[PDB]
Amino acid sequence: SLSTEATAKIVSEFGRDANDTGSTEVQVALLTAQINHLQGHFAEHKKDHHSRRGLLRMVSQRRKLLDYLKRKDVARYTQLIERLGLRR
Amino acid sequence: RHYEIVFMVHPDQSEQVPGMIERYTAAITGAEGKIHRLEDWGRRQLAYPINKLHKAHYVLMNVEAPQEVIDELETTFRFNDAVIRSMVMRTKHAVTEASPM
Amino acid sequence: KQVSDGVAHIHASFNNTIVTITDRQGNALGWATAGGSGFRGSRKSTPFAAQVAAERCADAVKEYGIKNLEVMVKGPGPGRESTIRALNAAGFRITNITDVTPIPHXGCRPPKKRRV
Amino acid sequence: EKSKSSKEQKKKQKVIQVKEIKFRPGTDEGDYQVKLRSLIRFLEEGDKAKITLRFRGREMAHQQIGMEVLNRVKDDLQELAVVESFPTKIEGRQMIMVLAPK
Amino acid sequence: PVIKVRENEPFDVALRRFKRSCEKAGVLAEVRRREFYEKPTTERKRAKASAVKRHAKKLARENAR
Amino acid sequence: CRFTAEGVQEIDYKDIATLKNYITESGKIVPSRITGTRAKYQRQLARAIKRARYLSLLPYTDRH
RNA sequence: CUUGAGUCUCGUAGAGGGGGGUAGAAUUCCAGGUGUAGCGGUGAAAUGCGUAGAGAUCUGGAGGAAUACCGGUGGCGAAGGCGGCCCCCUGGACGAAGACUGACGCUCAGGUGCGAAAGCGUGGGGAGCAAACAGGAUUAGAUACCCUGGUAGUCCACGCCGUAAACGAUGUCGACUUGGAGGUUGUGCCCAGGCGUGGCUUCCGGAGCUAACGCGUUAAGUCGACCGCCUGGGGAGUACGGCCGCAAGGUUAAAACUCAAAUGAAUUGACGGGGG
Ligand SMILES: N=C(N)CCCCNCCCNC(=O)CNC(=O)C[C@@H](O)[C@@H](N)CCC[C@@H](NC(=O)[C@H](CN)NC(=O)[C@@H](O)CNC(=O)C[C@H](N)c1ccc(O)cc1)C(=O)O
Ligand SMILES: [K+]
Ligand SMILES: [K+]
Ligand SMILES: [K+]
Ligand SMILES: [K+]
Ligand SMILES: [K+]
Ligand SMILES: [K+]
Ligand SMILES: [Mg+2]
Ligand SMILES: [Mg+2]
Ligand SMILES: [Mg+2]
Ligand SMILES: [Mg+2]
Ligand SMILES: [Mg+2]
Ligand SMILES: [Mg+2]
Ligand SMILES: [Mg+2]
Ligand SMILES: [Mg+2]
Ligand SMILES: [Mg+2]
Ligand SMILES: [Mg+2]
Ligand SMILES: [Mg+2]
Ligand SMILES: [Mg+2]
Ligand SMILES: [Mg+2]
Ligand SMILES: [Mg+2]
Repeated sequence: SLSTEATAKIVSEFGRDANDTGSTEVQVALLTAQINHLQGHFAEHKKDHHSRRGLLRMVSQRRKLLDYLKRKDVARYTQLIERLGLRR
Repeated sequence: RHYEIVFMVHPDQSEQVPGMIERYTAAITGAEGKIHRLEDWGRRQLAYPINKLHKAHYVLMNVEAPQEVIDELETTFRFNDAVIRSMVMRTKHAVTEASPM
Repeated sequence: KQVSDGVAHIHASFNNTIVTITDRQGNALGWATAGGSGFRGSRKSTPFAAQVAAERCADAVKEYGIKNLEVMVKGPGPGRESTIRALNAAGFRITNITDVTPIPHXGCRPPKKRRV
Repeated sequence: EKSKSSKEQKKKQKVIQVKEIKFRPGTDEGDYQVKLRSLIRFLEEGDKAKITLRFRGREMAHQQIGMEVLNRVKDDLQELAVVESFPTKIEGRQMIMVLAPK
Repeated sequence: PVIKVRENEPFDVALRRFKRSCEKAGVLAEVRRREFYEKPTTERKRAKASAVKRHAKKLARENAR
Repeated sequence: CRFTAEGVQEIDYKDIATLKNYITESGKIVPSRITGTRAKYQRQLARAIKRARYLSLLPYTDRH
């Protein structure tokens, strides 16, 4: 998991306040961090199928949140994908 | 990370122990590591023969140290053929209160 | 040379009983099976056939002049209790009776069950 | 001492045993051919073969039918075996032929 | 099981002590169950059987008021 | 159970006096059925004994 | 908009997963010491092993595989499954109080992944066990059941295979509807004990449901959303074609023909090399 400090940073960088843990940008940011972190784990540990299932639900939850934001407010969507460096 | 090391020494080399205690505690404190407890119960009778011995010298150390130094302390225990056996555990908190030896 | 204190190893299998008397250091003196004592087939796996083998082993160690014994019994077989009683009657003082049956703490896969 | 050894060397000769095969008057071709392969095996291993043939009820009326089976067996195992006791009459409700190797 | 013969104790009492000590340890029951291989499905079936018994006894005991 | 009554938070691999109350003469872990130990503490107690056995503070078997 | 669904904070339990290390016990083998005629095996035997010294006992070594006791209708996992101890990397669940986002949800044809054991390919490894096989028996026969051996395999790495009574023979998600006795894991309050409140789980049973057996808040009850599947027995999960696979084969899936049944549960007998 992501540390208490690494979390607290991303809530500040992307939140609108630092109580703002809820917002779609924060949620997408938190997920992007942990997805990127785990790319190292599964490079070595290629047969950790049980953990990989947890990863794929992070990818799935992010895709859903992004698609919510794309149609709720396309301005905020295009900012977020460039900051975090997401293709789609 | 709060660790807790026990190690046993060949009872012949029981006089290298205060040297070894110094050598290791140095490496802990020489990487921003505390020593929340150290004890030396000395020689006691083994409950079963380890490589033909019937006694060995016990040393407890509770510690708070960075990851990698504990790895280096394990590589030492291996190659030092005076150390018959060792055990590095993790703990949640630091332990200071005395053991029952 | 005289010994006085030795050890009596009882190997009590389901099909046979062996009885060896040794010294303190596990150097052997003389032995006796329940197959070499007449009984053959499934006769040799009785409590009685063990008693005889014990008594025959007692008389192979007459010349060593043993008085004290320790008893190391090993197995599930019929000749467990009766082998010890026989060594008592032969005049040896029995200091200590110890079970030394091997149990693996797991180990190796045993053979398949017999379909009978 | 031992000599048991020498007994084992004496034992690697042979002991002849008698292998009983039982036919019936009506026994079909496939089932005959199975029982023949049993006899060929026994004889090639150097064992005697007690070929029986049984009758039930009114099969005894047609004794000639049973006889031809024993004759057929004999002529098929002619090269492998010799006859030792080719039967004459129905003793009981049975006829017994005994073959032997070579 | 190790049973030292005690002072002025007869052989019979010490032999009885050896039996109880072996009974308590369960030395022979171990040897019996390790004589042949029991595949895991079989051991699970036996475990479930004795569990139902243990329960069924407790019920019928208390269900008899 | 003792460990509930005393309010024990973790059982130690070094408290050999206490651990000796939960092994047999042969040196096998006693069931919780017998002792009355709560199941959480039985699990801790079992880990402790196996750590003690590694450091030769307790015997594995009585016939070492 | 906050009630469904999420995010954050503090904690808790766990054989959840991947990697590395290590411990004790046992089997086999090797090398010595003591010792001497048996061992081993069965219903009964024999094959086999032993005077080139076995088996037994003791000491030392070698190697592989699996973790006694704890251990539990105990626990964790989507399922398959997961059990010595220690470290490293890592997934999910649950509780308490708040704060935050603001319907972001549920289900899913095609698709994609995971998937016991056997099996396949290329390299390793090989204690024990053991298809095939060899010998010894039993028998009317005995290509078996029993005995002595024993190769693939079982183990490791990487790839393939994609099936099982892969079962709760019970699809996923949500709401509602009397009770009793337990287990396991949190938590509040009062004073260990008492009184509440969540999660998971085992057994009984009420209404209701059901052909019956039974199920019964963990529904097979009362409802709503979406998916999968059935349409007499055999022929047949077979043929042909397609797709997939190195192969073994898997998957999708008919028809002619033939029969008047086949089937589920329960009832009364009789029967059992079932029990009392
Ligand atoms: N009543 C009897 N004749 C004998 C009763 C059994 C023997 N009694 C014990 C003898 C001493 N103990 C032993 O020897 C140990 N056991 C063995 O080693 C024999 C095994 O091999 C075993 N399997 C033998 C068959 C038992 C049983 N048969 C069956 O049940 C099966 C089907 N399940 N077959 C049949 O029933 C028929 O198809 C054929 N029967 C036949 O023709 C009979 C067959 N030719 C036969 C077998 C053994 C025997 O001594 C004498 C004759 C039986 O009732 O015989
Ligand atoms: K060492
Ligand atoms: K082999
Ligand atoms: K009824
Ligand atoms: K096809
Ligand atoms: K039809
Ligand atoms: K009856
Ligand atoms: Mg589960
Ligand atoms: Mg974790
Ligand atoms: Mg396999
Ligand atoms: Mg292979
Ligand atoms: Mg074998
Ligand atoms: Mg076999
Ligand atoms: Mg299927
Ligand atoms: Mg299953
Ligand atoms: Mg099942
Ligand atoms: Mg099904
Ligand atoms: Mg789904
Ligand atoms: Mg019910
Ligand atoms: Mg129904
Ligand atoms: Mg097909």
